[PDB]
Amino acid sequence: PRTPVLWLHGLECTGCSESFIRSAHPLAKDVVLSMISLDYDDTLMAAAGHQAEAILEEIMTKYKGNYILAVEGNPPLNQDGMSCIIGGRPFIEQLKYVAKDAKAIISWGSCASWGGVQAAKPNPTQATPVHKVITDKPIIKVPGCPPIAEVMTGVITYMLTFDRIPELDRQGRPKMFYSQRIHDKCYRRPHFDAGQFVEEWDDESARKGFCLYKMGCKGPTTYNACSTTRWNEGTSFPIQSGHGCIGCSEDGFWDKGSFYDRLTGISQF
Amino acid sequence: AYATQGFNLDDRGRRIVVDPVTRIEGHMRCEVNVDANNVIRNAVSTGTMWRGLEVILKGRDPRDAWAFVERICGVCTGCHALASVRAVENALDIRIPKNAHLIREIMAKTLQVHDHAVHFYHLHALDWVDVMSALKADPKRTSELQQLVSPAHPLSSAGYFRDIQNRLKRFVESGQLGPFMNGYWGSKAYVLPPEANLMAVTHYLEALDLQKEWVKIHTIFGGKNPHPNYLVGGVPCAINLDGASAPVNMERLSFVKARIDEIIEFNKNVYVPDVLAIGTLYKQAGWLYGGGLAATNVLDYGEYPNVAYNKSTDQLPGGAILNGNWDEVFPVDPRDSQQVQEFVSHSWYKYADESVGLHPWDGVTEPNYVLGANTKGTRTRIEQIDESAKYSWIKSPRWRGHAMEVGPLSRYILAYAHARSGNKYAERPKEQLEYSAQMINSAIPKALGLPETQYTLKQLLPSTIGRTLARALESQYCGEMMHSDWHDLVANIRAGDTATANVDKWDPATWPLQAKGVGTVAAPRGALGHWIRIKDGRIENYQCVVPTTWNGSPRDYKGQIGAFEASLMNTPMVNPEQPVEILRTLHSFDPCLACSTH
Ligand code: NFU
Ligand code: SF4
Ligand code: SF4
Ligand code: F3S
Ligand SMILES: [Mg+2]
Repeated sequence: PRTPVLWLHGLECTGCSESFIRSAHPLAKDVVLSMISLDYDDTLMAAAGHQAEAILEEIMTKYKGNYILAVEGNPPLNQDGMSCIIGGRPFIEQLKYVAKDAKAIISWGSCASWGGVQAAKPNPTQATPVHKVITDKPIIKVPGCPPIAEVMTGVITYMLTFDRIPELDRQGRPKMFYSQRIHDKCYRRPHFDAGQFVEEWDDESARKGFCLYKMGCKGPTTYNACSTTRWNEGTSFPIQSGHGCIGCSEDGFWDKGSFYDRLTGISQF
Repeated sequence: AYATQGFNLDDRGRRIVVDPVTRIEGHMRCEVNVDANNVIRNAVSTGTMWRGLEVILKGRDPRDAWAFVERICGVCTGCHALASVRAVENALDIRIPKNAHLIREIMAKTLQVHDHAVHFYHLHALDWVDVMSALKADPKRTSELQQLVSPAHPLSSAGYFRDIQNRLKRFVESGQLGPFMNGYWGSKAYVLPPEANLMAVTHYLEALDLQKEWVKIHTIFGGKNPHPNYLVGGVPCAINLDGASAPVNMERLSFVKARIDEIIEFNKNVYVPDVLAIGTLYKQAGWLYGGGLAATNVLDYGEYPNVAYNKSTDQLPGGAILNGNWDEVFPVDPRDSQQVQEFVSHSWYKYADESVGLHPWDGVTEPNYVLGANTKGTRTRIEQIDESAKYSWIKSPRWRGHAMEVGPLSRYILAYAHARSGNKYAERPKEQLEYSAQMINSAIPKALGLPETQYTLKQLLPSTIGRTLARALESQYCGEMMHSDWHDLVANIRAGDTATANVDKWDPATWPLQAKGVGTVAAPRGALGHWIRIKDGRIENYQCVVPTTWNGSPRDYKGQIGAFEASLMNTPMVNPEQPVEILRTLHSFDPCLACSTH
């Protein structure tokens, strides 16, 4: 009897859903068929309209306090919540209704975790992260824009195997994935350590894989698994492909100035 | 009740609501009215989300814009980044080096294939395929069907199909049907035989496993997928063959090539044949509904020039067709204030004058959530949306005042027209369409022992089947094109050109204190544009008009309906409270609602 997952979508770009299905270990096919029961997820579910609505009532009843609520995106508080409408009603109402009987709540990505691109200034919809709306339930934050596929399924696999939320840091993120900064194990560190930096795009330094600090890399202040686990079954990561980290797993990264402005106080790193 | 574009709109019949519309990206509500015979006589497309990226962008650095607007959508991920860097480059008069152009083309074409294939199998297929019928299919005949539908596809044996069938059986017999829960299985709207059903559900699973490999091309050039990195002035993935420490080397390019070769195989052996087969069978059942505006008015900006910065060499050549006249393609200029314009007469925004449409350089995005007096329900609990007033978060783009359909179908109709006019750059799409028509009309019916038909492309393409067909054909063509781009890239690098970025105008001190730019992209769902105004190094205005904005649009000032609403008209429903036909047709546009509203 597989654990039900109700996957809700607020204001979002659907990139977290897409990242999830890229997972190789385990395959998304194997999680959906053999590990979880993915009963509500507007991206892939057969039913629509009233028939889709009816699913939520059914699984909350039968599996009360034994389903996981996964949330992608977030609720807006402006426009009376109607900048995200589901079933003719504000998304925040659906969020609160499904959350109340969930065993655990997963905030997928930077949107759900922290506010995301829509909460960047001046935040016209007053998009608000899940944990600032649901205050009485256990929430695990899985940030990143989107998070790595294997981090997403890795959280799921852990919760399914042990029936527990993994150990979280102060900000509510799982330590098994977010304990290191990109800068800790970045393969370009030796260059940083010797003061070997790219100064302009495609200069000689860039062609030698020199550190991207002076091009704005936010790896020194960004917690994620990108430098070790890496992306799309370990194929690359932003820095390996030549662009600095933009800090996409961190709270409010859209409003920490230009992505190409270097961090100040290089001595601290 | 009123008439518009040859459609007799009438809201006197039974109102039916579909909210949420599922198996799309983002959030949509659809309402229709049907007559005494369950024929849709009115259709209302409501975009039910908004985030305000255009507002968020104000005052920011143009060089950072791509990353913001990339997060408009993680499905068509990177097409917005492409539009943005093109718009800034256009504003600042920046020419990117040849390698950067080719890498962007390869990234664009990889997105096309991934997006198209995943859409058909994982979002669209369940409108055509009964999964429960697949359970009671004979494994043997399915192998036989597989050999006729695609002889070259080596996963054909009966055990393999039995094995797949059994996992499905055990799955459903658990009582936890997951994504198949409360499905419309057994509707008479499904016409496929068990064997075709099992064949498709099998490819659904194959595509689900394979799709994750294809995007590794994005990962190599752009670091991650979803949301690979882009760059104003070129690409960040600097090149060095030998002279392991650089983003791009020969080994990385060989990897890219191997993925491209796999794509070409999937497209020609799995995706295109399935759609041809499924299309044939639904054509045989007489389900040629859903043409909507495709029968009259189609548009694309035109894309994929085989020589950079020369639009006459576009391999998917664009323009606009009006009134079903495929002998005259009007040129489309995104800079012309009198061509692309957006209205908000029936959208939840406000202008200083809502009787006019604004060209996006003059675009305005001030939210205005207000419901009409004929609304049933309340502001926070809608039962029946009032389409006579403002009813969507989607703006209403038009071209010289005309309502247009955009997307792969529009591009393939435009390519057909261009090719008949003498345009040689569109030969491949033309040959794809004629080959497809001949398969759908004659070859596949003969192989399955069905009667032959004689539909012309004119009759066949303006249909939900045609719209689905065009998407699969476009995936194939894109795979073939990036195969060529890959060789051109490797050739250029070997000749000695390793350049990947033009940084002459990277620093804002070199910029004009005021400038405007536009970037266009043939995104998976149709015609995408970003229009930017730059002032004192900051974004003064940034406006996006996105393909689903075109297709999903509500009515304009004149009351003209958009592509979604038109495509639902004149469609019979087997059962009014099962939205099978609504979903089949809406999904044939591949609705991206986060895109539409951004
Ligand atoms: N294709 C696509 Fe997006 Ni998710 C749309 N519509 C676009 O630019
Ligand atoms: S976190 Fe990023 S990828 Fe996930 S929904 Fe939000 S904008 Fe998209
Ligand atoms: S600054 Fe960025 S590129 Fe340089 S070592 Fe740290 S994480 Fe790596
Ligand atoms: S931009 Fe995001 S994907 Fe990893 S390298 Fe930085 S945290
Ligand atoms: Mg817009």
